[PDB]
Amino acid sequence: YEEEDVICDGCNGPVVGTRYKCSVCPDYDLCSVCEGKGLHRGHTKLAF
Ligand SMILES: [Zn+2]
Ligand SMILES: [Zn+2]
Repeated sequence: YEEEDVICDGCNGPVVGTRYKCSVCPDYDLCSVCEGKGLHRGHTKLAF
């Protein structure tokens, strides 16, 4: 089967917990840690 997963564009691990997906960049995601460290902070993100 094809497993769908979201990998953080900062630590390159999978996103567990909150997912911070950029609203501007296509297909860019950060985990809660990388988000806290201020990566990609110049773009609005979707925190679901
Ligand atoms: Zn991360
Ligand atoms: Zn972006």
